[PDB]
Amino acid sequence: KMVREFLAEFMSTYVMMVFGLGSVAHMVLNKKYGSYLGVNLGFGFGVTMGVHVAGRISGAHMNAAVTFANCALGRVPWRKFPVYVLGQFLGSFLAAATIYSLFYTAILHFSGGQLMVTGPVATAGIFATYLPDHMTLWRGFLNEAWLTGMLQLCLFAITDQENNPALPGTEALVIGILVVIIGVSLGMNTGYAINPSRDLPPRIFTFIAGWGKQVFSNGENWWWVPVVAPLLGAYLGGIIYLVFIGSTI
Amino acid sequence: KMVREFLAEFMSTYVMMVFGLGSVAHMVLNKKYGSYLGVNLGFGFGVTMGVHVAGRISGAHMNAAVTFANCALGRVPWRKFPVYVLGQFLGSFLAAATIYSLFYTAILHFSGGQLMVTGPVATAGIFATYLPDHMTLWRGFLNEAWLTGMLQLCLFAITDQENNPALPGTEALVIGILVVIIGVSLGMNTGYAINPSRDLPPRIFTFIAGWGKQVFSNGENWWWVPVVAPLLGAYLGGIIYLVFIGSTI
Amino acid sequence: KMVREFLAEFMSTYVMMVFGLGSVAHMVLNKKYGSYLGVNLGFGFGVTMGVHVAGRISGAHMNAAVTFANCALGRVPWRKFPVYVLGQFLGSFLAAATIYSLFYTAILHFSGGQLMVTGPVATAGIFATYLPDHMTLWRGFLNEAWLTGMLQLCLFAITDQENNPALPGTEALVIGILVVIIGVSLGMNTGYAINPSRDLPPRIFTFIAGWGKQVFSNGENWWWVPVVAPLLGAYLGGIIYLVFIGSTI
Amino acid sequence: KMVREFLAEFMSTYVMMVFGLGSVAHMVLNKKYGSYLGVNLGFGFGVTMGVHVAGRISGAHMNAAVTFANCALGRVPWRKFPVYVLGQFLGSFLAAATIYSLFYTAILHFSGGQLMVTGPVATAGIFATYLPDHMTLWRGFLNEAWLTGMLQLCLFAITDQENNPALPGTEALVIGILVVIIGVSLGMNTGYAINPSRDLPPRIFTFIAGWGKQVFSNGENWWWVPVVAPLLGAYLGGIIYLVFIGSTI
Repeated sequence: KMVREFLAEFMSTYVMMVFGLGSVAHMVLNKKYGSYLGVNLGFGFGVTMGVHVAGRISGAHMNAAVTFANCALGRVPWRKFPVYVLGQFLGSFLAAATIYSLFYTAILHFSGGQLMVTGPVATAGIFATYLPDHMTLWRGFLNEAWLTGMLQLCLFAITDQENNPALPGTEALVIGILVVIIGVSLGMNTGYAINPSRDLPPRIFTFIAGWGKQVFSNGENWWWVPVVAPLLGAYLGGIIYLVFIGSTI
Repeated sequence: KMVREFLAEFMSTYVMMVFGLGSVAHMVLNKKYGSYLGVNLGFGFGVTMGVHVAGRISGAHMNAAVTFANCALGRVPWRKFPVYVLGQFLGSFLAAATIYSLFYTAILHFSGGQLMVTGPVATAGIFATYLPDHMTLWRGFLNEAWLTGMLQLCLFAITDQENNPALPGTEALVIGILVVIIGVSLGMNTGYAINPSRDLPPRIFTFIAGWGKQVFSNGENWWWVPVVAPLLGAYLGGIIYLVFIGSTI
Repeated sequence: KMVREFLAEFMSTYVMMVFGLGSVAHMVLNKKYGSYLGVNLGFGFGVTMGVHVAGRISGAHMNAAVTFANCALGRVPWRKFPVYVLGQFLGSFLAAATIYSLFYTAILHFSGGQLMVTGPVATAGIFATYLPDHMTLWRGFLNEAWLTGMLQLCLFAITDQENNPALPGTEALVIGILVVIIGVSLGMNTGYAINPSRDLPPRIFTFIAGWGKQVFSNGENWWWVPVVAPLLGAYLGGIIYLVFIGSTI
Repeated sequence: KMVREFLAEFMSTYVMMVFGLGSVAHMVLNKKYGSYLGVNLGFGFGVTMGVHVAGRISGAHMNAAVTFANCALGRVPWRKFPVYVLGQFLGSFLAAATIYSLFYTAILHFSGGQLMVTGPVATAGIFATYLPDHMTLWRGFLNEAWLTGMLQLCLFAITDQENNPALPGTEALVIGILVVIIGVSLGMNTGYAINPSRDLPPRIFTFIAGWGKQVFSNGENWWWVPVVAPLLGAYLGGIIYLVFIGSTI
């Protein structure tokens, strides 16, 4: 049943965003002591609930890039890939809407205090990822592909039962721990936008909620690299597994 | 027998408060370096000990709402729901008393130094949850309903053995990290008062311990929303499971 | 084989102290950002390695109080109890000696800078536990018995295989998590001196390393309550298990 | 085959550096709020991903000393030890290069702002470990030998299936938390340079990247003690197991 699979992908990427976008909205509009580790450990734990909640029906894709890499390297149906990508896009667009509906007055009061009419530099940083001042567009690629490819290589190493002792239940906890490490050690280079649907659907909402063109560009065009560099990174990560380790098991 | 269930619900909600109220009492009266994540991670870990201790004989109903939603969607005995709720109330009222008996002089010295005669503004924040300055009564509902409904939806997804990775033992640990995420990403909006018995029984004690009406109102009528918003949130979260995922298993 | 059991109890309480005493020496003599959670999470993780390392031969007692409670409530040989208590006393006295041998110059330079001739108020706080200014001797009892009794009731609930799904390997990780919660929510009341041998053997060393009478008294006599209140608390915690929950499984 | 083992030791020590060097590079060039625990917890979690990824074909020898001690006490092929060590060196030299390629402009802007021409005093602290101002060369030995010997003694106790609770899958996670404890309780004494290949291959890169002699000496001759003290510590830790516990199983 497909609408069985789609429905979980809507909700499970939601849990990811509300738990991932909630913790950063808490950071900029709620004066919370959130350190780099406190946003990664909560995001990685949140993506683990997304694995736990929606494991049975989908396999917990929650990523347009791990779905495109499971088709090219994991014999997942190509008939399922478009229906999947449109569901965890819509599930993240609605995720941002509810976290802004619950923080509604935290925006108008933080912006009112700091006299931010255009928040496309700090406040929108909550919904989706944005580059640091000290790098540029082609550097985000190298950063997003090299990390999404490392996610794909553990996501295959944890689900690989022909590898070190299989983790019956601890699989989803370490997949979180993994992104915790990628967000803690490289999250400040691009925001660890591992997922094209973790970053674009919130942008199209933030576009709606009064941020405009700058939600896509982010000063210097930035919406391309969250959508294409992860898809170009998860494939590089999937091939290097089946060749460098999978051909060795 | 039933007096087994009640006795554990008394003790198991106790473990929650003393571990949860202890960690925040440490914040205002013991000059501890405690972040939002360190109080959520300690509360969620504490609720996990509450699952572990009193799971085999109770099912770990540490929530007047998780009991009311397991009765409406989990065929729990309706004869057991009132007796269940009175043990987890009395177990939390006694929980606050022991943590106030152990911190007794930390109150009288903190207030004596800061000339706090009426502490229903900061210090009672220890026992139960209180709204932030920037929102109001109808705002707690959206926050408490939308989050208790996210709790109920994992608490069902974690105990769902027809969802792919079965968690033999990691169930109670992942329920903890879940509230760690809800307290870290939305805990400053209402205090994540997910349980009507996590918030009312400590208030009736703080009422006794010299805080007065303001323990119930907290500036504005804040004792209603912990008691009614979780119950209306756990039902929405329980129906949203069996409809959006359960009809998807 | 007994010297088989003793040898592990020497070493496994060592691992506890070096990992537990190391993190606090790092706090006072090495200017490390250690928050209340960073000392509890590292101690609880350290006591978990102590369970992991020395599980097979002893059962990971590491506590003169859990050994005296396993004899009265767990049919452990009374012939083994004295040989056990003298080993994880000596194992903690040597543990403090090596952590002071590695931090040797961090004492003489911190004391040299802060002109501390007598360090029995802050510096010795690293080796063993010491009361806060705002409570007294009879209050430490209530604090140490009520917490050591909560340790004993989880340590029995995690090893109880007739309770919720047994934790094959995750047992030792949650025993740490438990003390993490007791040190995070009540560690500032007495130092969570759960173990009589975690606190006395380091004192007899600190007595040696140039701290004198004040290592035992701590301003106001303090060495009695770490040694007797845990033994009086682990028994209260062991009886309440087999009666309030064990008689219900 | 052997070229399977080498290839994974290249990649698996890479994962360690990029996750370990990334998290501390974030500290000096990215103005991140990073505590001692947040860098140890991220390094130890990263070393756990190194165990998980390359366990089935290597056994996860991510340490020139853990290989040399598994050969002397674990009947590992002596023919495999040199080829093993050259892959985990080259894999760490390339690891630093990719984390310096991703942080490239964060160096030139941090040094340009702080007028750091020679950064072998703070910034190279990113790639490899460096002594603190308050100790000297013979002090690193006691610290590096006593800790690498504690690592080797758990790494054997975790993989010891004749020790009570067998950890099917939790093995790699608990090895991580162990170094989290060693980096949190003794990491400021030497940088917990437990692996000769965690500390030398990044230096030879930092030598290349414009840091010069001072990457090897670090004020005083500090490149020797990461290479020789771990090897002398892992042997003491391996013998202390099979003698104090292994003859106790």
